[PDB]
Amino acid sequence: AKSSALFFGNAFIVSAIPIWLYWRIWHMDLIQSAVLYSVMTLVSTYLVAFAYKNVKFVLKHKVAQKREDAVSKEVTRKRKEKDERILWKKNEVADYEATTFSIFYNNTLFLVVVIVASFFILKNFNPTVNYILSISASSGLIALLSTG
Amino acid sequence: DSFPPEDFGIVSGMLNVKWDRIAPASNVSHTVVLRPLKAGYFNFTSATITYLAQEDGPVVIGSTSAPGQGGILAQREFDRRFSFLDWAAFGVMTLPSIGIPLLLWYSSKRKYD
Amino acid sequence: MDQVMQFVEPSRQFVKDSIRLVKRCTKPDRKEFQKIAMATAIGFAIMGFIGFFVKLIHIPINNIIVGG
Amino acid sequence: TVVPPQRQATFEYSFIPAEPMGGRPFGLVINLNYKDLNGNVFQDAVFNQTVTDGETIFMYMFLAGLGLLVIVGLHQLLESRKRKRPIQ
Amino acid sequence: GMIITIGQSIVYVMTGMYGDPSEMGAGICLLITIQLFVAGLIVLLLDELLQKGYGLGSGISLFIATNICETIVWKAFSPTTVNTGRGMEFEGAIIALFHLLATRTDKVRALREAFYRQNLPNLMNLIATIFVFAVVIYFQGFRVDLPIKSYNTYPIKLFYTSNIPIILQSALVSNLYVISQMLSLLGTWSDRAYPVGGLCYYLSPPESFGSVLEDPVHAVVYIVFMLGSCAFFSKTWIEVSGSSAKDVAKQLKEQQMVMRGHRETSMVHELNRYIPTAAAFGGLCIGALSVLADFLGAIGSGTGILLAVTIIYQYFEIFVKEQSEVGSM
Repeated sequence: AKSSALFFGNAFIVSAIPIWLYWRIWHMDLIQSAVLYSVMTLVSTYLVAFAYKNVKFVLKHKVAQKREDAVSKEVTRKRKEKDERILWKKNEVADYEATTFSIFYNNTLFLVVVIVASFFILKNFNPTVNYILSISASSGLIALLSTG
Repeated sequence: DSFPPEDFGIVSGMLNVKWDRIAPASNVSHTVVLRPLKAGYFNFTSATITYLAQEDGPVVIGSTSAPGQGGILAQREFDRRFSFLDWAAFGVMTLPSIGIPLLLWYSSKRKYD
Repeated sequence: MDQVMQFVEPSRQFVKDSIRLVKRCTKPDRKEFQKIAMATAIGFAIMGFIGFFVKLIHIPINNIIVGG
Repeated sequence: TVVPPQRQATFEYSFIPAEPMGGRPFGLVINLNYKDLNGNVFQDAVFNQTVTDGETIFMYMFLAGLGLLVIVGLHQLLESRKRKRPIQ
Repeated sequence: GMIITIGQSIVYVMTGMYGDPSEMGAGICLLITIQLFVAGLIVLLLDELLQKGYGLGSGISLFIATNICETIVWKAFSPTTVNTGRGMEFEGAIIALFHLLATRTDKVRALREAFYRQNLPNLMNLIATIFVFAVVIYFQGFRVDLPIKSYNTYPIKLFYTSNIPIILQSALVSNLYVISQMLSLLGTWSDRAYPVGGLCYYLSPPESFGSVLEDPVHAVVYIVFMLGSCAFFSKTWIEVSGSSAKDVAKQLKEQQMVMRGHRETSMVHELNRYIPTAAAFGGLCIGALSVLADFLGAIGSGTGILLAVTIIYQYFEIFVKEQSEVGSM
């Protein structure tokens, strides 16, 4: 559970990237818009990190279900005296890649949502409305999708 | 005289030009390059033309067509509507978000697959 | 989640079971289709041909009132 | 536009003849409506004379010959069968 | 019906649909009375003779279908004269070719003629129409069957679901449109009047290919109600047909006929699987075809073909039975 610090160290990143094009093509005022940016990033980091945990927690078992036979093979190739290696390593063996895919997929999911909203729906809308609706919808919808 | 120097800088050309003679069935084209210094609505009024229809004749005064009222877009608004290379630079800026997990996931898979 | 799926389940079942049923039920007919094929055009044309000629009495009879 | 006495004005006008007007003669009438300061309306017929997608080609005329490719294939697989009524 | 027709006739006579209400003469009211009363009642008694099997069933069906035969195909070849404002042109789109050939070297432009003519329009519409006419027979001929017991089977009717609805589905939209126009954000209209603003304009059917090119997004709104009525609002036609499970069951009990395999009684649950599912491709896709044709521009056909060619099918199977009596004999 204490590993959540990494999730907090990851969920915020993507939330702020679009500021470049917004300042370049939407020409947003970074001073006035900082009020919107801070809230958007904070909410995104909160729910997205929670989603990271949920996805990995919900699916980590499958990793062992698939490859535990191979991991056991290499563990032995290297019953009480034998099982300890299972607790020390095997559980993390499944966990380690489970996290990597969970975060990877979540980040991959986020990008298209903002692209579609900003440059295919909110094309015809105020840059203020463009950023507001695009980012707010992305955060809320993606978090709900993660609960799917 | 429709373009006051306080609102338009002359980059090239002249608002005032004289030609000694224009032959019959001939034409002359003049081009002026200005630079608007302020955004807003501007009325492109007609220019005045004076000429002699005959030697020692009376000066005939004519007017050009008037393009009418045009909008001068603010540079920020023009860029907002029509701003290319921004995406060229932006594309790379998005990569770092997934650098670590992207490499680690497959590295672990290969070590176990 | 599944309560949200409840909205999906009628759509999925009705479409998928309908298509299964349709294909299991109404197997092709192509050769007899060829037997009807020519008659389709023949009957369409000849029954249209009825009106296609019957109209020709009436245009000029309209002249009795109109074509003055 | 007010035109003072002994002065001239020049006006640019532009129009687009409709696409279906290709190949036809039309009477072009260009009228200039002007009035004096007294409100008398005058009209001058400055001109009153009689003046004389590749998707269209692609989407059938070209492609019919590719439907014919299906036909050439199937006409092989049908009519090559006609080699089974020779006689001893 | 007889009295409802008379009421309508009186209402438009009072309107004076053609003619001021007295100055042409009151005797034309008597004229219109006799005209419509006689016409309609005789027509009905025709349909009755046919249903009485001196013919075959409905006449009025066949009649309107024959009207469709004319109003479509007549335009292919009718040599009657038209003028653009150019000179001598013809109604029958096709045969113009032979005179163009005597007129112009410009064969490419003579062919483009097949794609141009905007009124009594160009052949390309006819070609689309022909293709639709040909295709639909594939769909309509399909049918499915169940064994029946006192080597014999009941044919499960299929596109019978298609027969009824589209009349209503088109009518309701058209009429609510008309209503909103007459009563007047909801809707505003340009000159055939057409919508150009309000919800009804976002709702309007994008029949023009220009409508395709100007905006694709609009078309979804039209699809949403037009198709969705076929998807869901149709479902109630179980009562209109009178063919829910406990209706068809009653009918078959009157027939006193039962399937192999399982009980008459549980046959309700047996047939239930087939009963709602018949509404799918049996009905809605005929609407999808209709709109396909109409927006391709098949002349008047997205109403007509649907019924007319189905009636051709019925007449074909009758023709098969009788003339096959000839062919067997």
